[PDB]
Amino acid sequence: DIYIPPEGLYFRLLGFASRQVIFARNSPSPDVGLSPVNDQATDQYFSLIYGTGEHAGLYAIKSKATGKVLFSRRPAEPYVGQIDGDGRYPDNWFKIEPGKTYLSKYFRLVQPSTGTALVSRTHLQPYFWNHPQTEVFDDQYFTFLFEDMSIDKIEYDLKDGRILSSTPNVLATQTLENTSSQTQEMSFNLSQTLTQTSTFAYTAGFTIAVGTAFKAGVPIFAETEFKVDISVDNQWNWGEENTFSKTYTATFSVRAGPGETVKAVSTVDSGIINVPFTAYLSSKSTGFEVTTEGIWRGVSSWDLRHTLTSVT
Amino acid sequence: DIYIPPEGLYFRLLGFASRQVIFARNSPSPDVGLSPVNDQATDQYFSLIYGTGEHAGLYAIKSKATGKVLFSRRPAEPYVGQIDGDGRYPDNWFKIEPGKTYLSKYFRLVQPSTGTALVSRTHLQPYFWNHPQTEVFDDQYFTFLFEDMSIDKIEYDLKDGRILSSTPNVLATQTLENTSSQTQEMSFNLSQTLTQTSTFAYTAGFTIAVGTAFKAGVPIFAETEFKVDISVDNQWNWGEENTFSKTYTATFSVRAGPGETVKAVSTVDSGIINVPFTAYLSSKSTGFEVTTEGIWRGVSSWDLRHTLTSVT
Amino acid sequence: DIYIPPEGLYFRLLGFASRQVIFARNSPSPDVGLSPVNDQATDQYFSLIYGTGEHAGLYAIKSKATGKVLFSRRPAEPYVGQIDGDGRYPDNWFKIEPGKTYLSKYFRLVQPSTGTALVSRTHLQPYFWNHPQTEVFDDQYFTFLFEDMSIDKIEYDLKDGRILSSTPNVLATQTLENTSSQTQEMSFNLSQTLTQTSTFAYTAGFTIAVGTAFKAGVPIFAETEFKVDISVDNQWNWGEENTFSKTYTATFSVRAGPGETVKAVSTVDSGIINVPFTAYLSSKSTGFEVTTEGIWRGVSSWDLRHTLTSVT
Amino acid sequence: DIYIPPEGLYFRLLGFASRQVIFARNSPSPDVGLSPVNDQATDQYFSLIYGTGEHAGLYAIKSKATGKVLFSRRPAEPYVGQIDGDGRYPDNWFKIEPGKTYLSKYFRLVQPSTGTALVSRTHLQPYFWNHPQTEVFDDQYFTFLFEDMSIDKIEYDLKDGRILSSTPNVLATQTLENTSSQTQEMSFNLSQTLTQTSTFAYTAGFTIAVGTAFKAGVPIFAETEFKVDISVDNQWNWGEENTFSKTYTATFSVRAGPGETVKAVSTVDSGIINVPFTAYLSSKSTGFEVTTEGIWRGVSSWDLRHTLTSVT
Amino acid sequence: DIYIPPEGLYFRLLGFASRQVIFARNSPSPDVGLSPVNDQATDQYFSLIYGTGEHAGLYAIKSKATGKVLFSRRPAEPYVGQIDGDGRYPDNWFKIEPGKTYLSKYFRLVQPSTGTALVSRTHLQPYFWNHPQTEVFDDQYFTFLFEDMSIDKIEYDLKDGRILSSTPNVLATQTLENTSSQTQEMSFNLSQTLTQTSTFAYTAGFTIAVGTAFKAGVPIFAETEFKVDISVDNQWNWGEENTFSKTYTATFSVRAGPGETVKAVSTVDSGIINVPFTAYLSSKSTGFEVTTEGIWRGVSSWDLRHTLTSVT
Amino acid sequence: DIYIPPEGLYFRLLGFASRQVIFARNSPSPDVGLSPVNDQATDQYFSLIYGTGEHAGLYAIKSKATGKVLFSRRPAEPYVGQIDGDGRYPDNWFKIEPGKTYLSKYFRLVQPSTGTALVSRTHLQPYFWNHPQTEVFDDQYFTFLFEDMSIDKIEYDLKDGRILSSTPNVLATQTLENTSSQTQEMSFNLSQTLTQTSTFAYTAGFTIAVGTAFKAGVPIFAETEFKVDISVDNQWNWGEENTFSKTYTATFSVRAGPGETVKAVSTVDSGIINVPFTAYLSSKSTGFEVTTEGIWRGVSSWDLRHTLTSVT
Ligand SMILES: OC[C@H]1O[C@@H](O[C@H]2[C@H](O)[C@@H](O)[C@@H](O)O[C@@H]2CO)[C@H](O)[C@@H](O)[C@H]1O
Ligand SMILES: OC[C@H]1O[C@@H](O[C@H]2[C@H](O)[C@@H](O)[C@@H](O)O[C@@H]2CO)[C@H](O)[C@@H](O)[C@H]1O
Ligand SMILES: OC[C@H]1O[C@@H](O[C@H]2[C@H](O)[C@@H](O)[C@@H](O)O[C@@H]2CO)[C@H](O)[C@@H](O)[C@H]1O
Ligand SMILES: OC[C@H]1O[C@@H](O[C@H]2[C@H](O)[C@@H](O)[C@@H](O)O[C@@H]2CO)[C@H](O)[C@@H](O)[C@H]1O
Ligand SMILES: OC[C@H]1O[C@@H](O[C@H]2[C@H](O)[C@@H](O)[C@@H](O)O[C@@H]2CO)[C@H](O)[C@@H](O)[C@H]1O
Ligand SMILES: OC[C@H]1O[C@@H](O[C@H]2[C@H](O)[C@@H](O)[C@@H](O)O[C@@H]2CO)[C@H](O)[C@@H](O)[C@H]1O
Repeated sequence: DIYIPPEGLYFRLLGFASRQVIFARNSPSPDVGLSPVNDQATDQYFSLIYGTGEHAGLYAIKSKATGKVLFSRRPAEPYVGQIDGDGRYPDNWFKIEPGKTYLSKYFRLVQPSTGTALVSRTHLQPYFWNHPQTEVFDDQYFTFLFEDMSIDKIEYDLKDGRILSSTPNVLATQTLENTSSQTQEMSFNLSQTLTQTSTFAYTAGFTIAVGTAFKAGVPIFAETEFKVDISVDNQWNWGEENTFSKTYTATFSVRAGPGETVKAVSTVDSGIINVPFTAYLSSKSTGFEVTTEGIWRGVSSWDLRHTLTSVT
Repeated sequence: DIYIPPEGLYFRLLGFASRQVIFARNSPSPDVGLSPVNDQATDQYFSLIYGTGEHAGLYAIKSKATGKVLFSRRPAEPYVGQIDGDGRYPDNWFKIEPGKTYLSKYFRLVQPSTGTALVSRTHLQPYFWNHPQTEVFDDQYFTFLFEDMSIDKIEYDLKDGRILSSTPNVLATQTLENTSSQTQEMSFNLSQTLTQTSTFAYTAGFTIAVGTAFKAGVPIFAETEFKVDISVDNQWNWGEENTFSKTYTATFSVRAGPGETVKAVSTVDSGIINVPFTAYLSSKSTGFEVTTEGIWRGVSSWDLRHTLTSVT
Repeated sequence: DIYIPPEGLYFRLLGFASRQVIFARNSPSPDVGLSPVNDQATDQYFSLIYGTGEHAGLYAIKSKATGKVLFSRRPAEPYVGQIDGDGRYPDNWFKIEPGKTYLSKYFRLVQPSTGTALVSRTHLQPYFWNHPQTEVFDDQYFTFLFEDMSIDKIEYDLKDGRILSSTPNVLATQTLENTSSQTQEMSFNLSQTLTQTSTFAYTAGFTIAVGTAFKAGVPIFAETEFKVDISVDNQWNWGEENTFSKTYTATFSVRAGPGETVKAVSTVDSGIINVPFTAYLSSKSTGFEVTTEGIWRGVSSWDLRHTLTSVT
Repeated sequence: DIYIPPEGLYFRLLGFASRQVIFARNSPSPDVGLSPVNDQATDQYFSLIYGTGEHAGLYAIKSKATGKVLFSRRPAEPYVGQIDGDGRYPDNWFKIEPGKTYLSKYFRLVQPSTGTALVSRTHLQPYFWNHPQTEVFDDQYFTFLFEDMSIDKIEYDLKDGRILSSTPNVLATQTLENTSSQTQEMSFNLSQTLTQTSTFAYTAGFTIAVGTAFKAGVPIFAETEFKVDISVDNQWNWGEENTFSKTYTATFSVRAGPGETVKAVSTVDSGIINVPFTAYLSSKSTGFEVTTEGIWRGVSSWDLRHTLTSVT
Repeated sequence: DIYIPPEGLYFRLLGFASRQVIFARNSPSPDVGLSPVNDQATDQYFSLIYGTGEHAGLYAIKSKATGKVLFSRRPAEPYVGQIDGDGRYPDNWFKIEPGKTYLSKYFRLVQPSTGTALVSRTHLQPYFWNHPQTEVFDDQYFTFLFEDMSIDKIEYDLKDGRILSSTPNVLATQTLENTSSQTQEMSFNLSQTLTQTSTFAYTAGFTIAVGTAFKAGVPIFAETEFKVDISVDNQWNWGEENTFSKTYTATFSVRAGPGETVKAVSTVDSGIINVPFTAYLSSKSTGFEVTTEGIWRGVSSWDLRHTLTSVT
Repeated sequence: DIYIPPEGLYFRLLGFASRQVIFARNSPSPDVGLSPVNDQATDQYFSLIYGTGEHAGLYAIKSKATGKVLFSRRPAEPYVGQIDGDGRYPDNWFKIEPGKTYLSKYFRLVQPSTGTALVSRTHLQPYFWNHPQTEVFDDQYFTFLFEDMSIDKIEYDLKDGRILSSTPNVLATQTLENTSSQTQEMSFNLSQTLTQTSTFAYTAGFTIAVGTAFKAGVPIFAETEFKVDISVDNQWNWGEENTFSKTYTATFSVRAGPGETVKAVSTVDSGIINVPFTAYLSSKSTGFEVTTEGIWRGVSSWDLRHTLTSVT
């Protein structure tokens, strides 16, 4: 079940085959066609108008540059183009038809009343065109390349945290020092660094572009509960594994007995952990809000422990 | 070691560079060339004929539409095309030469006796052509895009199941109720939902297209054994991680002692688990059978436990 | 360090050798001597008067029947007997000298100013007499046989309880019943009996006679704490091991899932346990109070547990 | 932070949009342009010259075939091409500007003093050209396709090994044999095979091409330490999960008691494990050295155990 | 609740005070009195006749030597003696009145209709006599010294066995031998001896004399069950702690791998254990049967274990 | 198997029945008889002369006061007495015949060639006499009351130590203190006292009198080994349970992290423990040496542990 944008949200239509994007302008001379992506060209941005009535479940595609709406039709030339009136004509309404396999993030834009499918290709002219819908070719598939969106907030569902694995890792055994009897002080220092892991995986909602850079706190098991470690300021990449460092730091002293040599074993539970979350985004142009649901996953550490003994 | 189809199995030849597929028809006028993929165009489907004798280890490429066989040759024009006789001529026999790195699912189709390599490109004409085999370019590489195949059956090798991790997850501690002494009944309810995981990973045999939708039971650890949970009816995607829900349900009652307050702790072992399997497929056009070996992998839960105590 | 009674507390003086008790009456004719024990003969009861001044650390022995006080002297006949005035004369003051080995609950009654030791024997006349203190014979040793004392109260020091051993004992595994699927009710019953143990061991204070019958609550480990089980009404014997029965009783039901056979494992921690205590006693004749400190020890059971599972 | 090659290291410049590579030759007639990749064409190889002085942080791009250096300029025709003098002119210096999202392994090659960006496209002529830098299109992005590099050595950092999970897997319980009493010999055999896993993941340094085939020892937990298993001779693929087999082999005998039936339980700890490492590479043409840092990850087994008991 | 013998069972009546035994003969001249114990003198043996009717709950004391029955009476001289007719006269019936404290294994023999108590003393004549029952002296107390009884059988209640403690004791770690690689044989020997413990404690039934020598099997925990170790042939002493030796013996071999040094750890669970039992006895003179219930207690060992590993 | 003294070791012969001791002097007038025990009267001390030749396995009883040797004979008056010549006559040789049950620490002194048994009684004259050996009475039994012996040394067999039980006892949980963040010092104090236990039980060798006071170190489990705690200076009593106190003392500090509240859990393993030993004694009069083997037993504590954590 593919994510279709609501009405206030802008996007590009990237063709599978052409690897190029639809434009709609007023001038210059060819008013619609294909172009290499330019993020700053308003030309290439479109939003949808949700059909109602008999058009419920269909969509018109409104140019942001121009305000006009796309059309696909067979007899009258040209077969595709732009036009006023927010879907006045039956030519402006489109069924979104998701593909399968390697086309499962792609979809057709079929206009049913004319039995016509939008076409995006570089091998043949015109590059942006249509085709009889019954004959399905790969160059009829499109994907959404959404407008740049800022990740305002990550809110974890900590109650539903989960430990998927757990093994003790001894950070520093050694740290054992002596002068048999009375004395008074033996001070101990702990500085050990573990490479932890972090992945923000899509689950539902808005499709954040893979690779998107952002910052956030990352989950942590305390002793009986999950919490957010706000200290960790690494740049994450949406949907990819990142690594970060966690340094464990402690100082503690001992000696006060008859005649003993102190040992200090500093130990941690490490293992895989995961936590659901919801991200909150907004359009950088507009302020328009969406959310994304996700599961966060990471190799982590918890329950720092220092154990003190004696020998003779 | 790449998977080469046996004789009854159909496929497209997608070019690395052209991102387009070979066709062979009788009419219209140019009888072989390149086209965007159309699953329903018989045109684009081919099977192999396994060379024997001096041609052992080589292959002819028979058009499904036409019945003719591909050829590559140097002096006589045109250099490539179609012809009768199931590899009558030495021009019809091809060595399949797998690439490396980003071309490791791709291969060349070299015809040795002419020292010639098949070419698939969009930058230069003719698009489908050949080239002297000693000069290796990226546009000589092809991959198999097999015909649509139905996944008839998944059969797990349960004896070889494996737990890769295990930690206790307490589903519901709380569930503790009281009225000090005699009474009679304290009933308890359990409804807790864990997000489980599922991945069907290729290992050997037929190369199922990544993303392929299907349904099956998914493995489970019982107490001393692996078994299949037939309840779970989610749509899987071959070679990708999917998530599903497992709800744990129980009702149990207690009180019958001197003077105690009952507690009920409902607990599960969760962790990663994996199980080999063999899938059985068949051509949707023909009925032709293959198998695929795979390892299934998943975050799961097992050994549901309820523990009852007392307090004063 | 032997227990010497305070001034309000009555006792008999049993001789090691004679196995007979001192009497002091007014009539009949021989006013002091030895007799077989008769609990009701006031004759045989004595209390001490604690020397002060130069007599500090010494004791006079006052007859309860008569009110007079014992004397031991050498030149004047008779060497032992009775007399008025609560230790008026130096002849009435005695050093209590504990024995060793088999005489460590026994002691001499030496009157230092005359250098004379009290004698209790059946082999030679007079049976109750004295002897030069420097020549030590076994028939100069005496022990206290205290008046009958009622055990009014046992107060345990529960904070200082201790588990000396712990092993799980499965009371009833079996208790597993089935009718594969839906149904609704599977009820389970638990009745299992463990032979527990109980010993009230002297530690300090008043020397309760070994074998003394009484009743009390007996300690128990709850989950995080020691408590007194008031239910257990067995007759104990001071300083001896007793056995008692503890029956564990529970009823609980289950079934509510897809298709499972329920198992129920009822289990306990058993092991040795011990708890300090103070007993409070009083004279049955008089009301005079003392205490005894002790450690209580017992094989016991704790943490009753019922664990419910499933099979197919 | 993208990996930029030092001066002795050769590469191709693959365009995002064109999916074609820059060439620079002396003859034939068009001396620079785009071509499909040919690994053996010196034509397509370039190294960088690190700007210094006012050009510090910028780079010239020297042709390996020709020795000349690339230029981008606006007024004078042609806008791009080749020229003598290792960056004599300001036209030869380039800022490398990494992309984001799907372009994060790609970068622009902007020549600042002319305000001009290099262009690689197939939709419009000339295919290799430039464009005003302020108007950013997708066809200005390039990635490095480095020269073939041999993996000479893998050196693990064994002290920093880590167990991320651990569960016991019983390989063979059964293996229990009998003839009640005296006899003498009961011999036992163990042959059990576990499918292990191996992944060499990039972390820092030189960007080894994903899929690169090589051989190496793979880490192992001994009892108190990580070590390299040199036995395992599988072909690995850089940055991808591979599987391999580990067979556990043992023979041991028993019987010598009063009257017992022997049992033998052969058991292993399995679980996920990971270990940092540094790889050492060198150019196949030149011998030029680089390194790559990585974390190795794998499902593994450790601590083989045989436990012998008795029955009657 | 003291053990009173049934009618076919013989005994001596030992006085607390006299430490001497009642006799009844025909000749010589004084026909009843006291004597030092002689096991072979029929003289000193008596059985009881259980009163019925109005004499229910009372007992006559029949001489084994003579067949006559004891009497106690006040007015007529002599006050005690012997007479024909198995309790014809009211003078022959006795209430058995258990003492307390140090007299709790002792009892009075009071003849109620005359209000008279039997007397056993050495300090005054006649030594065997009676006294007005209302005046209670210590020399009226008697205990049973039963006839010699053979212990024919011990039958344990194994289902009700119990582990009161359990800790692992490593018998022999060391036992580790090497010659790095191929070889073939490494044989291992185990001979380790633990001092075990054994106590047969009275619980109910016939009062076996403390110290009684006998032989029997002694309990043992197997793996899931208690069993009798028939091997152990030590002489036990009823009601006392005995020690015995248990030697653990095993031989096992190993080597068959790539390149490893074998270690062998031989280990046992030791701890306290106890088991109810019933003993079966019979008179050595007569064959007359009784039983005794008891709890057996012992420090023991169980679950012998050998664990084999590897090093490099 | 009773302990019979070697030739240099002195003793008294205490009669079971008489509870009196044999004397042999030169004057006054009756030269042998019975007397109440006087430790300082040389009169009452005897050693044995081990028969050889035909007298092997028999013993003469030499008076320490007099140097003469005991005799028992029938026809000639008096039947018992004293005489010169260290067993010149057959009248001076005695078989030691251990009793059973309550007489198992007692024995007869039978002189076989006259068929005569030594007699010790208070009920009949002469008190010290003999009797025809075939008629066995209780007043023919004797026990050894050895001369006062000093306990010079206890040497434990530490390698053969054993833990019979083990449970963790938390001494002080609480000890948790806070001031959220930076600060620097949180110091912790531990003072907790456990009542331990100690019993020196006879096993073999010289029969140390029960109750004998002495001092020694007492065993202790360290971490991997038994050792002697020389600190513990309580007075022990041979063959009886004693109690002593063990105080555990420690001081340790902590804080040095981001923002945590420290907790400190001080814990010990407690449980029963036992260790074989050999004691070395010597005569206080003479210096004559013996040994005693024994098992020492005690409730003890070991492995002191302090565990430090964190909270927010
Ligand atoms: O899916 C689009 C296909 O277009 C086909 O081209 C058409 C052309 O657009 C139209 O004008 C027509 O009259 O002739 C052609 C054939 O119907 C291509 O053949 C095909 O490759 C697809 O791109
Ligand atoms: O790998 C195929 C290469 O083809 C080359 O083009 C050839 C052309 O096909 C042929 O007719 C010849 O005579 O001239 C060209 C050069 O040999 C391309 O140059 C190359 O880019 C590859 O596509
Ligand atoms: O410890 C008492 C001892 O008494 C001794 O008897 C005395 C007797 O009492 C006294 O009158 C004296 O003059 O003669 C005896 C000897 O001194 C016993 O000899 C001794 O057995 C103890 O009982
Ligand atoms: O990023 C490169 C873009 O080039 C544009 O084409 C230019 C052309 O190269 C130049 O000669 C100019 O004078 O006219 C065109 C428009 O400025 C394309 O329009 C664009 O698609 C990009 O490829
Ligand atoms: O419990 C027996 C007591 O007997 C008392 O002696 C009696 C004696 O037997 C009787 O003949 C009587 O007439 O005179 C004595 C006093 O009543 C003892 O006095 C007492 O010691 C007990 O043994
Ligand atoms: O075991 C000793 C027994 O002695 C018996 O007394 C003897 C006495 O010693 C002796 O002189 C003899 O002639 O007459 C008595 C009977 O044989 C006692 O009868 C007995 O009680 C035991 O003490």
